[PDB]
Amino acid sequence: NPNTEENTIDSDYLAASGTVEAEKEITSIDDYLGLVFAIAYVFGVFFYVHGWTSMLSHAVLLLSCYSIIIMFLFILGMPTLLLYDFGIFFLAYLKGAGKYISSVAEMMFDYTACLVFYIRILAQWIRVVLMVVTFISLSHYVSDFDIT
Amino acid sequence: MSRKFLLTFWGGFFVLNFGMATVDLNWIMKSTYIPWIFWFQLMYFYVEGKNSMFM
Amino acid sequence: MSRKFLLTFWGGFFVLNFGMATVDLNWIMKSTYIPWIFWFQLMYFYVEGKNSMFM
Amino acid sequence: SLHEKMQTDYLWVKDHSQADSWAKARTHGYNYIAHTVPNKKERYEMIWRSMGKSTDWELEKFRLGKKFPDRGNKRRWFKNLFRLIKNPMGYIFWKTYKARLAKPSLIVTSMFIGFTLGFIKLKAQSIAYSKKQYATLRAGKNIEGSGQVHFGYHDQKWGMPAIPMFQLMYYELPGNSIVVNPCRNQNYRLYFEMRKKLGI
Amino acid sequence: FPDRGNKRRWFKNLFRLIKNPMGYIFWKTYKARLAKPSLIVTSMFIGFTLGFIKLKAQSIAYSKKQYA
Amino acid sequence: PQLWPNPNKLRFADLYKYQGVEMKKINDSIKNYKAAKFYIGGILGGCLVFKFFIDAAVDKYIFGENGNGGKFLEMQTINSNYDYYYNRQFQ
Amino acid sequence: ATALYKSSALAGNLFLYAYNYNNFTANIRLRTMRYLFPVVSLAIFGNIYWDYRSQLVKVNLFDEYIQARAQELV
Amino acid sequence: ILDYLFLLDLNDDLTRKAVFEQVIIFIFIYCTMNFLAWSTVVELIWPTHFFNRRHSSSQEFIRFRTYTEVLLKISAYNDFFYVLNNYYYNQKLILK
Amino acid sequence: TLQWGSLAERPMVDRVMSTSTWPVPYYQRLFKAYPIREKKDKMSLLLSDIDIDDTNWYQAKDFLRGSFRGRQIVDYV
Amino acid sequence: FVMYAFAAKVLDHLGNPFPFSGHGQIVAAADRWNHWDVRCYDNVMKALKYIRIPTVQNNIPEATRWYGRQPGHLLRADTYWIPNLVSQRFAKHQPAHWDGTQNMPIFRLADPKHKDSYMVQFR
Amino acid sequence: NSALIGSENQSDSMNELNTNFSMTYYILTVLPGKFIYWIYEILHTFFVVC
Amino acid sequence: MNPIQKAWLKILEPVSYVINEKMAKRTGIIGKLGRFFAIGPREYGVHPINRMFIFMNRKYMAFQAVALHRYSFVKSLTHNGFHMLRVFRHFAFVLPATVLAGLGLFVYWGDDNKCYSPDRFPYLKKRAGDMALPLNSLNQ
Amino acid sequence: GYKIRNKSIFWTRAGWKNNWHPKNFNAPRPSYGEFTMGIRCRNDHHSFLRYVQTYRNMSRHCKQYFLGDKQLEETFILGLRSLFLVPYDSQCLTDQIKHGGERRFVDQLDRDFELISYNTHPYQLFTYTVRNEHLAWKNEQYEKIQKGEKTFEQELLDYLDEQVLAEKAKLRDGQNFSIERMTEIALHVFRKARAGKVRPAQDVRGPDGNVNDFLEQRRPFEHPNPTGVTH
Ligand SMILES: CCCCCCCCCCCCCCCCCC(=O)OC[C@H](COP(=O)([O-])OCC(O)COP(=O)([O-])OC[C@@H](COC(=O)CCCCCCCCCCCCCCCCC)OC(=O)CCCCCCCCCCCCCCCCC)OC(=O)CCCCCCCCCCCCCCCCC
Ligand SMILES: CCCCCCCCCCCCCCCCCC(=O)OC[C@H](COP(=O)([O-])OCC(O)COP(=O)([O-])OC[C@@H](COC(=O)CCCCCCCCCCCCCCCCC)OC(=O)CCCCCCCCCCCCCCCCC)OC(=O)CCCCCCCCCCCCCCCCC
Ligand SMILES: CCCCCCCCCCCCCCCCCC(=O)OC[C@H](COP(=O)([O-])OCC(O)COP(=O)([O-])OC[C@@H](COC(=O)CCCCCCCCCCCCCCCCC)OC(=O)CCCCCCCCCCCCCCCCC)OC(=O)CCCCCCCCCCCCCCCCC
Ligand SMILES: CCCCCCCCCCCCCCCCCC(=O)OC[C@H](COP(=O)([O-])OCC(O)COP(=O)([O-])OC[C@@H](COC(=O)CCCCCCCCCCCCCCCCC)OC(=O)CCCCCCCCCCCCCCCCC)OC(=O)CCCCCCCCCCCCCCCCC
Ligand SMILES: CCCCCCCCCCCCCCCCCC(=O)OC[C@H](COP(=O)([O-])OCC(O)COP(=O)([O-])OC[C@@H](COC(=O)CCCCCCCCCCCCCCCCC)OC(=O)CCCCCCCCCCCCCCCCC)OC(=O)CCCCCCCCCCCCCCCCC
Ligand SMILES: COC1=C(OC)C(=O)C(C/C=C(\C)CC/C=C(\C)CC/C=C(\C)CC/C=C(\C)CC/C=C(\C)CC/C=C(/C)CC/C=C(\C)CCC=C(C)C)=C(C)C1=O
Repeated sequence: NPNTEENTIDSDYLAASGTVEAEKEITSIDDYLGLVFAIAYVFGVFFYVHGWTSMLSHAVLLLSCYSIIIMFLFILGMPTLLLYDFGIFFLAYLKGAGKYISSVAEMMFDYTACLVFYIRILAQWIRVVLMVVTFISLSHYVSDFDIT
Repeated sequence: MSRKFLLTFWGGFFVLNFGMATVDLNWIMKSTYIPWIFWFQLMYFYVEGKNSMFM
Repeated sequence: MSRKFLLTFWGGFFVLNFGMATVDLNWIMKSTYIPWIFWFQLMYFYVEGKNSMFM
Repeated sequence: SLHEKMQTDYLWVKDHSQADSWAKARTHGYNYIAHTVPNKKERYEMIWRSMGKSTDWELEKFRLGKKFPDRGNKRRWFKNLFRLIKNPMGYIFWKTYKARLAKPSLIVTSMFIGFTLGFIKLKAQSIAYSKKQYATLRAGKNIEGSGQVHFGYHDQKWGMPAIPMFQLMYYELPGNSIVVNPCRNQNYRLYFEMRKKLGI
Repeated sequence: FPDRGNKRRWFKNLFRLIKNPMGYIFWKTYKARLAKPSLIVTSMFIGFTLGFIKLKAQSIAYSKKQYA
Repeated sequence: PQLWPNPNKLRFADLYKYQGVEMKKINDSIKNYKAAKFYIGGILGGCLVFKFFIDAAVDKYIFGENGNGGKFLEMQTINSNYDYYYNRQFQ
Repeated sequence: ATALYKSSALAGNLFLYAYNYNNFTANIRLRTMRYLFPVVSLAIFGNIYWDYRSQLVKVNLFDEYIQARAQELV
Repeated sequence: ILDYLFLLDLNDDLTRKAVFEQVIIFIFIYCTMNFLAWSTVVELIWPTHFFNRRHSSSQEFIRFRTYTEVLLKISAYNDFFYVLNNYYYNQKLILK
Repeated sequence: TLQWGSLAERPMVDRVMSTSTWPVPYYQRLFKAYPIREKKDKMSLLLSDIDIDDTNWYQAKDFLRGSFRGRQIVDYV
Repeated sequence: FVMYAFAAKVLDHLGNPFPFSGHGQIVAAADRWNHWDVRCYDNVMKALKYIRIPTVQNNIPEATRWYGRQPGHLLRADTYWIPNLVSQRFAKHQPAHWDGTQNMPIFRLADPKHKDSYMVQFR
Repeated sequence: NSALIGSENQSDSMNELNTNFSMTYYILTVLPGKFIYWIYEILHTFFVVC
Repeated sequence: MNPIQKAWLKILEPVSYVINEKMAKRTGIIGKLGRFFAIGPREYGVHPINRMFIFMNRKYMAFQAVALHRYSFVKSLTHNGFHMLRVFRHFAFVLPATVLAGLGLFVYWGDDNKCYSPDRFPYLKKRAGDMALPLNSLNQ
Repeated sequence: GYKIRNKSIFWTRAGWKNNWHPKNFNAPRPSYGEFTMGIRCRNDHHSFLRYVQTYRNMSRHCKQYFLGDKQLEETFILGLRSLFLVPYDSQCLTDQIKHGGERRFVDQLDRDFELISYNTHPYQLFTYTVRNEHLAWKNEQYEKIQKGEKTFEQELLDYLDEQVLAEKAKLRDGQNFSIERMTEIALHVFRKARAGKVRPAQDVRGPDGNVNDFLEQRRPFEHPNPTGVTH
């Protein structure tokens, strides 16, 4: 009975709430839905979602340590494939029309546009460092709290 | 309800079984203190505190 | 029912407290095995067996 | 239907006892009583009613007559054990259906699993340490007491706290990573040289 | 909004237990104690509980023997 | 209607030829086991052919080109020169 | 015992394919399994037989050396 | 015969990397994790489909017949339905 | 109420009997048993509130063609 | 009842019905090929054969302790520590040319105080 | 220890060869007989003390 | 009912005649004993393990169909079929590769099945009677 | 019975019951030629003909397995149209869909034809099963008619025609034999006839509140041990 069993209720409405966000028009939900599952074991450590994997290896956080690398590589490739999709005009999609007749001058302005294209991405991983540093600071205080 | 006295026996039989079998049980209790405090204080709001506090 | 999570914490806290305090808990378990078997096998009929056996 | 009777008997068990075939021995409900339900007193009243209808409300007959236990509940603990052994997941599933209608959050479910497995992991380490003490015993060192919670002047090691902080810094020793040195394979050079000397 | 009426409910019950533990325990267990088990069961509870406390005391004493 | 089998009032010969829904499932599974004879047989045939290439590769891996030893005798490491001399001093 | 288990586990995969033959063969959503299942099986067989074959060769090289070297010392 | 078949070796893999024995552990876990996630997503479309196809109709709109409802009406009718139609026809269209 | 009793006697409060028989079996049935996946002679319940459409006249001809008077009606129409 | 009788036949060999609890007991014939592939290891002989008598100075023999400190070889490959999971992807596996010994520490050492094994818990 | 779950008492007959000279099918022949005598000791006791 | 049960019947055909016809109805105890060990269709003879496989096989197979049924990464490169902008096309063959790797789940289960165990320390403990040894036993 | 009480059930950020253009931040915006250098878009004007060719393929490729059954081809045609008329008759404003509903539906139908080309579409297998169950029942009637025997369906038609005469032979005060009366006469015959059949229990509860399953065998216990096969 999907209307009395809270286990299928929670999972059904949760999935519907996740797939309905395809209207946000990020990209094919059929493609990136698998990465969400991996990213969930990175940030789900805060909620102990990795508990059922404690006997599957000698490292309880194995799946979380791999997912953070997966999360980094495929997020690092999302901008690269986007430029491949733009084609040879990819620099016009970023910066627009040039200003000077010198191609060497624009070459330098176009490089900055391509770096910024990636810095908007790579710079957001400093946020993840703050979450870990703050998470460690709490584990240090609780693990060293007074007990006698 | 019809076998409370009987189930209570076998319930304690296995507790004694585990306790008589587990000789380093004190080492397990002490090893469990830190995670018991850490996880309960971290997940309290998202489970119980939310029903009387910020959100 | 409003504090099942909180009371669950303090319950296991005092269990760990007693377990962390009791270093020879294994000696207590083994010293309890005999009285557990004796009193349950002796009083089973007068408590539970009477309802299905003999009287 | 056609295969209904043959199949239904194949899926489930029936009660073979004929305890209720005997009339006078039938229980009125005074053998296994519910004590805490809100209809407690309504149950006792129906027991009293059944005891009166059986004696035309002359309960002196019941006092002089023989009182019997509930023969239908005989060997019930054994019967549940055999069903648990036959299909433990089905016995557990249906015995916990009403309890599993109320499903706690993902956080609570993850804590049950994590703490339960973490407890089993430490129990597995305690077993391995017991084998270390047996080898130590056989090697010529008698052991007073037990465990690794050294009461005296020794260093203890409590076990990896099951929190991410320590699970990122530490990991348990995998025995499969302790290997024979590959230099062992260099002794095969003797064989290749002998085969050529003997003309093979 | 949450149920701000349930705020600080654990602290309040703790102070009532400290003020009068026997009254707090009596009324919180009244409906449960309406169904009283047999003399045998009640005795087994007390006997096993007091026996467990007696062994706990001996283990405390054996620790003082190990410290000496 | 009333001739339907009953597990209690059943004959020995009838139980031997019951052929109920349980067997009907099995007969469907058997239809797949038979139809997979060529697919499974092709795999085993390749294992038998691949077996002979492995025999020559093992000898190539152990004995090498001229019977003096192959890559089986090679062992590589990621340790630096400092790590190696640290382990020696550790010994 | 290791070579027999891995052979029985590989046989279990062939049963899983046979037990599910109609789905793997006719359903196009499982084409990738139909196409690459035998490639993975051959590589698995190769690992099994490679290890067994190498073990067998080393055992014979060892047996023939102890016998030859024993006579030289006599 | 080529050296490419050397990749099938696990007896002496500790001489080159000793990495295969550890990476497949993650791969087995990653498959198990996805099996639980994807199986839940694809399976749990039935409650919505079962509900909408039985409660989403309204009297201020026309409910149009689907493919399945066409085949069931024309090629899966029972005996009573066949009888009821001809019973109505013979009485009203023929016998008035 | 929220105070129904002990945990062991919780499955007792569920049964509601339609007759005056004592003692009463406690177990309250959750679902209907469905051991054999039988094809139901029953017609599908999707054919419930579907407005008039093309399938109505196509089936009428099939049923009318089963009679001599119906074959005349269809051909003329 | 039948399965209860069959389980009795097995438990005469298996002993304990619960898993992860104990081991079975099988008496086997004594032949020259017992432990034939481990005759080269010395510690296996001492553990199987010798039951040493503890002395008043209750300690493991010094010789046994000294041999036990000679560190064993532990593989560098490690995916359980995330720093090595990243670093070892950029590591270059170079050939370790045999120097004529059987103890070349081309990997890390199984000692708690080794600079490449201090993260491992030895208990 | 053959009735304990995950026993750590490795020195109490766990790592020793322990045979006997009793009837085999222990749990079907010997162990029930110990319980049969148990039921006699307690039934004879109840009837006496009562 | 299955073929293995029918095989038992032909072997136990005379035994069934002795229990069900003679003993099961003679009188007294011989009746209770013959009616208890009667021979016929198995009551509760279902095998949950068989069913457990059938359920998990079907559930895991439905996952294989989803993970293996993906749009190609190669076809999306030309921007001419069904895919112009696919910024996560390089994730198309991750789940398929993950399912094909699942075929080695049981072939490579445990440490002994991933390497030559006699060159590993846990093998020494098994041959020593599951007994703890010093970590350097493989060298001495 | 029960009606949804929430008046805002069909409200969305885009409007009432809007399932064609949900509100999202990255909304469509126009493009200007004079300022646009290059563009990457997949939209085109080929959906109309793809909608036509898709219908012809799905029809012609499914008829391969109908074996010339004319009645099945016509029934299948009516079902195929119901699948293509969805955008023409739906409440959803298919003309106002976010990025072109025409391209969306065409691509969705193409995925169906892909399965049809392999003869693996559930509607195909559903059609074969439904038809075989129908022909088996029509052949059972044909074999009974060739033998001069009367079909179960004719026995009711004849038994119902006489029951109507008995009712209208006594209905002389009035003379309006409504369709309602004719209906409840047949149902009284169907219930009686259906109950006569040995059918599996369909309703959860029988005349009593108790369930009609094989599991609803409670106390008192009166069944002995099960008996074995007879020789
Ligand atoms: C350690 C390294 C780390 C670096 C990692 C980087 C990895 C990057 C991976 C990305 C993928 C790369 C693969 C490229 C696939 C290309 C396939 C292809 O060929 O399709 C063509 C395709 C173009 O097709 P289109 O755009 O769809 O349409 C074309 C129009 O129709 C055309 O319209 P048109 O006809 O009007 O145009 C005219 C013409 C105009 O062309 C011109 O401009 C002319 C130029 C002058 C020519 C010389 C003239 C000489 C005149 C002589 C005169 C002689 C006079 C003689 C007189 C005679 C006297 C008698 O234009 C063209 O036709 C040429 C366009 C194609 C050029 C492709 C250039 C590719 C160079 C890549 C080289 C390196 C590849 C390494 C790969 C390694 C992989 C292992 O090429 C592309 O789309 C290029 C896109 C690539 C973008 C990638 C950007 C990724 C980011 C890279 C840098 C990131 C740095 C930050 C790092 C951060 C850490 C992560
Ligand atoms: C005159 C007193 C005789 C006392 C004898 C000594 C003690 C009993 C020995 C026999 C053991 C069986 C006991 C059955 C009677 C149960 C009586 C009972 O427990 O009281 C229930 C009774 C109220 O509970 P109830 O449920 O209404 O009673 C009805 C029955 O439950 C059920 O209601 P019912 O109507 O269905 O049953 C009526 C009752 C009628 O009983 C009589 O009429 C008595 C017949 C004359 C006496 C025969 C026994 C004489 C023993 C002397 C020889 C002893 C040799 C020992 C060694 C040497 C001794 C020097 O029982 C019988 O019908 C007996 C028939 C036996 C059937 C045999 C079938 C074959 C079975 C073969 C296997 C046997 C294995 C048994 C296992 C071992 C047994 C533990 O309490 C009272 O009567 C209060 C007043 C005191 C009564 C007088 C004292 C009699 C002993 C009771 C213990 C007093 C404790 C006082 C402190 C109270 C707590 C602070
Ligand atoms: C375009 C949009 C993006 C697209 C999104 C698409 C999403 C698709 C959804 C598809 C859903 C899949 C359907 C099947 C689900 C069934 C499995 C399940 O877990 O359901 C639980 C199900 C539903 O749970 P619920 O009770 O309804 O609560 C759900 C919500 O919490 C609601 O209840 P609440 O409101 O009370 O919760 C409040 C929330 C409040 O949370 C907050 O307010 C902020 C949270 C911030 C977290 C901070 C993270 C810090 C991390 C620090 C890391 C430090 C260490 C890192 C070390 C790394 C190495 C260096 O706090 C929570 O409790 C969160 C729940 C825990 C979530 C854990 C994962 C979090 C990461 C999410 C990744 C996706 C991000 C998308 C981006 C969204 C951006 C807006 O409940 C059950 O217990 C039944 C199943 C239980 C199975 C347990 C086994 C779990 C593991 C196996 C599961 C199967 C495979 C893995 C699936 C992935 C699971 C994580
Ligand atoms: C530049 C240098 C700076 C230096 C200074 C740095 C310091 C930074 C200060 C900034 C931090 C504070 C930020 C302001 C917070 C404002 C938030 C707010 O609006 O109030 C929320 C919060 C909400 O409470 P509520 O809404 O009224 O009702 C609570 C619920 O009903 C729940 O009550 P219930 O009855 O239902 O029972 C459940 C309750 C109680 O449940 C329990 O059972 C826990 C009991 C814990 C205490 C007992 C521990 C056991 C050991 C002792 C045994 C005692 C009992 C023994 C009995 C006798 C035995 C025979 O659970 C709680 O823990 C409630 C805590 C309040 C919620 C906060 C989230 C807590 C989650 C984490 C839990 C783990 C931490 C526990 C901390 C202790 C909390 C009391 O109210 C506050 O508590 C505000 C606290 C802020 C006080 C600030 C005072 C001035 C601070 C500066 C003074 C100088 C400090 C110098 C330090 C020097 C360095 C060390
Ligand atoms: C003239 C004729 C005789 C008249 C005598 C006068 C009688 C005056 C009565 C005065 C009443 C006093 C009222 C105030 C006390 C009420 C409070 C109370 O606790 O009652 C229990 C009361 C009622 O319990 P119940 O569930 O209604 O059951 C009532 C009966 O037990 C019934 O339960 P049942 O229906 O299930 O029947 C089954 C029965 C079945 O019993 C049997 O069938 C046979 C019993 C055979 C016993 C064999 C003994 C073998 C001994 C072997 C030991 C050898 C070692 C020796 C060591 C030597 C060293 C060399 O088994 C039992 O019931 C066990 C009950 C334990 C009784 C212990 C005393 C036994 C002998 C007493 C002899 C008194 C002379 C009577 C002479 C009559 C002769 C015909 O329990 C409560 O709920 C109140 C709270 C109790 C908390 C537990 C701690 C209480 C302890 C302190 C109590 C106050 C101070 C001490 C008072 C004396 C206590 C024993
Ligand atoms: C191929 O794609 C895939 C699937 O298909 C879709 C899957 O379903 C799945 C899921 C897989 C599963 C659900 C199966 C999981 C199975 C697991 C975990 C192990 C099962 C273990 C058991 C059932 C216990 C078996 C115990 C034993 C074998 C020990 C005792 C020995 C026994 C019983 C057999 C005796 C041994 C022999 C060598 C003799 C063999 C005897 C025969 C062949 C006789 C056969 C007789 C008949 C009548 C057929 C995967 C992973 C997959 O990759």
